[PDB]
Amino acid sequence: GPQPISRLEQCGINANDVKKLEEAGFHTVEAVAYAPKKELINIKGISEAKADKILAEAAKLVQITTGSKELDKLLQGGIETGSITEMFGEFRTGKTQICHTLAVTCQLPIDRGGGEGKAMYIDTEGTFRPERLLAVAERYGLSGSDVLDNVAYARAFNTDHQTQLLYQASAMMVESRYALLIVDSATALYRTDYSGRGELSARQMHLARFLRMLLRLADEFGVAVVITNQVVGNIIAHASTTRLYLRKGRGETRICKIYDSPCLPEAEAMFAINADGVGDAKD
Amino acid sequence: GPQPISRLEQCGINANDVKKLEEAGFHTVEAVAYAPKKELINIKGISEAKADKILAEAAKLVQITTGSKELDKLLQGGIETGSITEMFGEFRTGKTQICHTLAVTCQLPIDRGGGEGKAMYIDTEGTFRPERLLAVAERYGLSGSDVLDNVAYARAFNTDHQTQLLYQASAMMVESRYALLIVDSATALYRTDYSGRGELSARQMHLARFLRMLLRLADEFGVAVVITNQVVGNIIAHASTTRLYLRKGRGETRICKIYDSPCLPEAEAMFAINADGVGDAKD
Amino acid sequence: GPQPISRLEQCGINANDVKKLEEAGFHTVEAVAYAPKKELINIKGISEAKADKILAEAAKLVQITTGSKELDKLLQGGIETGSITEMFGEFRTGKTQICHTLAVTCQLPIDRGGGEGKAMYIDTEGTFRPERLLAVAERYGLSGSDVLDNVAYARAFNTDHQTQLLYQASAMMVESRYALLIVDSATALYRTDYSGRGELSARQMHLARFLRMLLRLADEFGVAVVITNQVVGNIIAHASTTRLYLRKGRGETRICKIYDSPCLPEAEAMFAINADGVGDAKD
Repeated sequence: GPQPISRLEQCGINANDVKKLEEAGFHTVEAVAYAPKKELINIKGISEAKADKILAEAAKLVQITTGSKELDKLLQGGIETGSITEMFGEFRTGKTQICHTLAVTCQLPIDRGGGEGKAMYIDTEGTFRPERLLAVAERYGLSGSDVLDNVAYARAFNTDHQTQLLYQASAMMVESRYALLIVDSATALYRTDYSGRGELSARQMHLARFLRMLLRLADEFGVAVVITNQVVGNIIAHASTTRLYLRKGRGETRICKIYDSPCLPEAEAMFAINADGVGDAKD
Repeated sequence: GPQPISRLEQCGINANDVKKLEEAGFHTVEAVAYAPKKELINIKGISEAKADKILAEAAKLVQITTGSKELDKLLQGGIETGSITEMFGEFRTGKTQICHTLAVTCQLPIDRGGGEGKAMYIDTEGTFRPERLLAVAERYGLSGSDVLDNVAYARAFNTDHQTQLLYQASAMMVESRYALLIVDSATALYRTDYSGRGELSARQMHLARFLRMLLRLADEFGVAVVITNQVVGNIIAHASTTRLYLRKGRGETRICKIYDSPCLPEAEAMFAINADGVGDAKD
Repeated sequence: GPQPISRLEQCGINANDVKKLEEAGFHTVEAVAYAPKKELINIKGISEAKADKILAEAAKLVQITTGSKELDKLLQGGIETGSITEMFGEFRTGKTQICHTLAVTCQLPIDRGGGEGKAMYIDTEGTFRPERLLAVAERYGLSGSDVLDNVAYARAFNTDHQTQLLYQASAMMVESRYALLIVDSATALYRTDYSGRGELSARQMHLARFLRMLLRLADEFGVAVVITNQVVGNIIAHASTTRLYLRKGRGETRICKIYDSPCLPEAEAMFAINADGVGDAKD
C-alpha cells in the first residue's frame, strides 16, 4: 500500500521541506523514493544535499458502468477502477457529458454497474452542471440531492492550482470512499497557461508529475481516474491504460473507438447523448 | 464575494506595483492569486521578485429576456446573468441590433424577464445608437430618457483602452446595480490594432486577460456579459458558456442556432429585426 | 472636444518629436493617448523611449442634403455630420458627381438641407471641375463665385501627400466653419503607390491612420467626411457608419443601395446625374 510522506519527516527531513514536497505533489515515501535527484532539486528552495538526504532516508522506510450498454461491452463491462482511462476526442463530442454521467454512475451499486463510491470533479473549463448530475441520478433512480452531496467540485484556474487540488483530494479521499475522480479539460490549462515554446518542457514536466500523481492516487485509493483531452501527446500513452477516440456522428449520436489498451481490444461502439444519460445509440 | 486588490498593498507590496496591477486589470486578491508567475512578470516594470512577493502575500488572504419569445425559449428563458454568452455570426446578421435591444430589456422587471438593473455599452465600432435604445424602451413601455440615463456609454479606441475601461467599469458597477455589460465588436480591436502575424500571440494574451477580467466581473457583480465576435477563437470556448451562431435569412429575418452549451441543447429559432425590437419572426 | 497636441510639448516631449507626430497626423493629446505603443514607434525618427514618454505624459492630460430627394429619403434626410459615409461603387457610377453636388449643397442654409459651411475637396484623380460646382450653385441659386470661394481644393500626389494635406486641413478648418470634407479616389493612391505585395501592410497601416485622422477631424469640427472608393478594405467597415453601393443604370441614371447601416434599412433608391445636379430620377 501507500506510505504517506509524513513518515519521511521522522527520518529527519525538516517539516518545511516535506511541505514543499507535498506542494509539489509527493505524498508518500514510495513517491519520493523512486525518483532521481532532479525531481526534488527542481523544487524551489531545495539543494542537491537536501535531495540526497531525502532519497537516502526514503530508501530506509521503503467496474463503473458507462450506462451505455454498447459502451460497457466496448470496455468489457466498464472502467477498471485503479487505473487511468483517457478519452480523447474533438470538442462537442460529449466528453463532458460522459463525465457527468459517470459522476453519478460511480455511486450506483456494484451489482448495478457502479463503484458504490462518491465522485470528484475537478473542472478547468466551466462546463460543470449540477443539473446534469441530477438528470443522471433520476435516470438511474438515484437521489439527485445525495448525488450532489457526494460530489465535491472545484474549478482549477491554472496548472499550479490543478496540481494543488490533488493535495486536498488525497487527504479528503481517505475519510470517505470515492470511486471516481474527474479532471475536465485536463490539458486545457497546459495550453492556456503555458503558451510559449521555451516553456514547453515546464508544462510537460508538470503534466508528467500530474499523471504520476493520478496513477499514485489510483493505486492508493482504488478510485477511477478520468482525464479529458482536447484534440484540435505521446507522454500520456504509457500513463493512460485505455485510450478512447471520440468522433461526432451528425445529430446527437457519437462514435467511440478504442485506440490502445493492453487488455481491451481496439474496437468501436456507437452511442448517443440523451438528457438522462450517456446511453446506447437508438437509430 | 470579491476581495479587492487594495488589501494586497497592506501586505507590503508597494503601491506603485498595485497601481500597475490594477492597470493590468487585476482588482482582487483572488485575481492575482490564481494566476502563475508569468502573468505578473509580463507586465511592464515588474520583475520576478515583485511577482513572487505578490503571489506569496496574495496566497495569505486568498434570466435576461431577449424580447424574442422564440429566442427566450431557445435559451430556456434568457441569458444567465453572471456568465459570458458569445454570439458569433456573419456581418449584418443583427448582433448590434440584439445588443441595442438587450441594453433596454435588461432594465425590465425580473417578472417581465429583465434583471432590474442598468446597462453598460462599451462600443468599439461606432454603431451605438441611442435612438434604437429609445425605440426598444417605447416597445416595452420604458422611459427612453431613463433608459439612456441608466446606460453609460464609451467608445473604445484600441485594445489597451478596451481593457482600461474595465477598471472604471469595476469601480462604477459597485455603486449602482447593473445587470448587463455589452462589448460590441469585442474582437475587432484585436484585429485592427494587432494586424501583424508576429504580434498574434500578443493580441491572444491581451484577449485572454480581457476575457478573464470579464469572467471576474461577471462573478463579482452577477451581471450578464455579452461580447460580439465577427466571423469572416478557440480560446473563448472554455470561457464562453453559450455559443450562438447567427445567420441571415433574406429580408430582415434572421436564423439563430445554438452551437455549444453544456446545459442548453443545440437548437434553432427564427426571429426578426423590427424597428422597435429584436423580436420573434412574424411571417 | 479636442485637446490639441501642442500641450503635449509642455509635458516635456521634445518639440521635434511633436512635429514628427503632427507630420504623422496626430494633432491632439486624445490622438496620441488612445493608441498603443506601435503607432508611435513605427513613426520615422521615434524610439521606444520617446514613445513611452509620449504615452505616459499624454495619459496625464487625458443632415446635409444630397440634393436627390429620393436619396435624402433613403438617408432619412441626408448625411449625418460628424461621421464618415462611404460610397463604394463601380467607376462612372457618379461618386465624383455626388461629391461635386455636395460640395455646393453643404453651403446651403440648414433649413434647405445644408450645413452653412465651406467645403473641402481633396482630389487624387484629376476629376475636379469648378464648373460643376457652378452648375450646382446655380441650380439651388447659390453664388457660383462664392461657392468656389468657399471650396478649398488640393490634389494629392501620393498617399503620404494625401495624409500630409490633412495636417494643413486640421489647422485651416479651425479658423473657418466647414461642413464637408471630400476625398475623391481615396483608395486609388494606395493602389498606384503601393503596388507590390510585400508592401500591402504598409498601405493598410497608412490607410488606417488616415481613417483615424478622418474620424478625429469629424469629431473635432462636426463635419461630414466623404471618401470615394473604386471597386474594379475591411478596415473601413467598422469606421464608416453608412456604406452605399452605387451601380449604373443605363443612360445617366444610377441605382443606389444601402449595404450596411445600424440605423438605415438595407434599401435602394433611383437617382440621376443631370447637368445642374445630382438629382432625382425623372422618367
